[PDB]
Amino acid sequence: GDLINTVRGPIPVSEAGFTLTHEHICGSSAGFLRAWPEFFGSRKALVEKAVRGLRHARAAGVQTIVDVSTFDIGRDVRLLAEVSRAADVHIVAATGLWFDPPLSMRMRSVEELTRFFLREIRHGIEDTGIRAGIIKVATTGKATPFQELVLRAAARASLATGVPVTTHTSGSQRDGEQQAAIFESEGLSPSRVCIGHSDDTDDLRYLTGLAARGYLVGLDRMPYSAIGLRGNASALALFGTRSWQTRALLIKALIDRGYKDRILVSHDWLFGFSSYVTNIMRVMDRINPDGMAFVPLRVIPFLREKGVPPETLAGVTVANPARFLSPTV
Amino acid sequence: TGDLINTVRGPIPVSEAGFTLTHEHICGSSAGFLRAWPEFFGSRKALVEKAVRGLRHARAAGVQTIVDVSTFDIGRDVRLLAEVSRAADVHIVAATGLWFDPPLSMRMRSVEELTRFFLREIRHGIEDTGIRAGIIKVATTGKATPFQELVLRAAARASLATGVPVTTHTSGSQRDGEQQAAIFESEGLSPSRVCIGHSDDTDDLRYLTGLAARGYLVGLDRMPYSAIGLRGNASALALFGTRSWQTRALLIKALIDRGYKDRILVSHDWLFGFSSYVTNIMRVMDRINPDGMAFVPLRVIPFLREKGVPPETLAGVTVANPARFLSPT
Ligand SMILES: [Zn+2]
Ligand SMILES: [Zn+2]
Ligand SMILES: [Zn+2]
Ligand SMILES: [Zn+2]
Repeated sequence: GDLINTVRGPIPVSEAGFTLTHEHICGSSAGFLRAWPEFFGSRKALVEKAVRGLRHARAAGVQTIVDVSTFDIGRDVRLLAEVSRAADVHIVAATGLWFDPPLSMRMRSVEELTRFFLREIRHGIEDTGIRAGIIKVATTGKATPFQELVLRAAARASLATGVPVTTHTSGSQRDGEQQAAIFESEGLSPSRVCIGHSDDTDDLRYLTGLAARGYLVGLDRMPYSAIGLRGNASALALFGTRSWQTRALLIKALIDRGYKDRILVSHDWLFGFSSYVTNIMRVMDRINPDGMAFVPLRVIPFLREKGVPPETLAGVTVANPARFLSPTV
Repeated sequence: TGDLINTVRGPIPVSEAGFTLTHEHICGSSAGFLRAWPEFFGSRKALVEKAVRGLRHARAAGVQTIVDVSTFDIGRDVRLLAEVSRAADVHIVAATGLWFDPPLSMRMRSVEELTRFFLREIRHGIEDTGIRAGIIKVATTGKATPFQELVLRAAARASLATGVPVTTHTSGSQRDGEQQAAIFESEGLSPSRVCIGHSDDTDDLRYLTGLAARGYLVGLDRMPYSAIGLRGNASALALFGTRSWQTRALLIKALIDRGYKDRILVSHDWLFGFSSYVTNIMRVMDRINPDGMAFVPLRVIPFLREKGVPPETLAGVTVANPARFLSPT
């Protein structure tokens, strides 16, 4: 069977199992973790929290997370490897570019961005030999000309290697149509693309449209429920309405319409967050102490109460991630 | 009574500094970019080999020390600096602070948080290396942004606590030194601890003598950037400006012939690797200035001595002025 690159080497597809497709170990910035580890307290304390948070998720049944932290999110793959061993949970690193690219990237052409994505997928990240197994992009509304270059190079890298592509959208936007049109003009099939953060909006026909076209619907922000008055305006902006049941009911909504094979459910959670207000992580731990165990401990039983069969959720959590992470040339 | 400054190899006394270039770069990149994609420079080894050959060419021309004012967001690899320092046998001073390409993990911080980060790389060390920075680089492009004010204030407070000096980036034509000097003084920073850089990008001798009279060091640090009618490319004419190196060097004669030889610092603002601009800009630069950072001791100094400046006045500017500038209070 096919193999999938992890931060501990390649693993057979059958061993991925229960997989979260959009997660972060640390949401920071390029080189920030090395230069200022005291921002989190200490690098030792961040490894402790991440390892402890993953063993809690592993106890609930999670076996693999897809860390979609890219170069400009501060992806330190050695940190991803250290917590993958002490917790015994497969982690799949990513390549691509978020929406905080340093100008050493913003000045690059699409051909140059293609060679850098290919390097991290085929050669390895930095100097570790660890390769990524997924590509991450991002757009802010009407995508910038450079963001359009990024979307082009990611699809060209995906066509050469078969590695999938997952996107960042302000799900409360219609970046999906804009991202899909650029992907379709590059000849990439929608079965290798995930329009992430689709659970922010309540537009059902926008989700059904993506799935009917073959795209993977990433409902990957489940624990971000309505904040109420339990946080500042910064929290309410990034965490706010609606409730997590409203997000989880979008899984039930697509399943009832025959698109059970087009769903990927995750948390978009992290254990370190530097690209936002300070101590936002303590707010997120008040709202969700389960962390990456939220979906197995809370989302799965909530759907099961509403009459969703467990074989259907066993395909959304295991079958589709295995199908989507397998390099398809 | 016992003064010494931190280099990338460790503390050395001020007496052993000598001929010092006060604003140079080994590599102009972005944070974490060198180790993530070193093939952009052909190879990391080739970047070292070219850098070591360049500094030996400068020490053969009399250069004994340079200051690498590359910050975290300029791609400063303190280990790369330590390697080329021992290999070329040239003292190099590292730098903390922030340039005008900070990531989200930096733009989202407050004045105290940035003050602690600056104090970290000055007292504790940079990254996990134990190498301490001996200067602070701040940057405003025209009028200062609200974030750049917080940086300029965090540099003044960190300077007062450690006695370490501060150098700036200015769009010399817009006279950023006026607003920069006002905030440095509102934080209680003695003007003799600050150097307004890129002051030779303007002919405003009323603006230059004003800063020298107030007690600031004047950074005439872009000497080799002589604009040639090279036809292009448009990116080349935008980086080299419009004026000749004789015009830049004559600004040294004007400030000496004004009474402020104690207030001048001369440098190249040169580098051996450029990723934060267009591709192959480094080849165009080495084509124009083949002497690299030996341009000033080989061309500028003989030009000024031909214009009548005594060698004793020149020795104080290139040796005594930087030594006085780096010795902490
Ligand atoms: Zn996202
Ligand atoms: Zn995310
Ligand atoms: Zn500059
Ligand atoms: Zn510079």
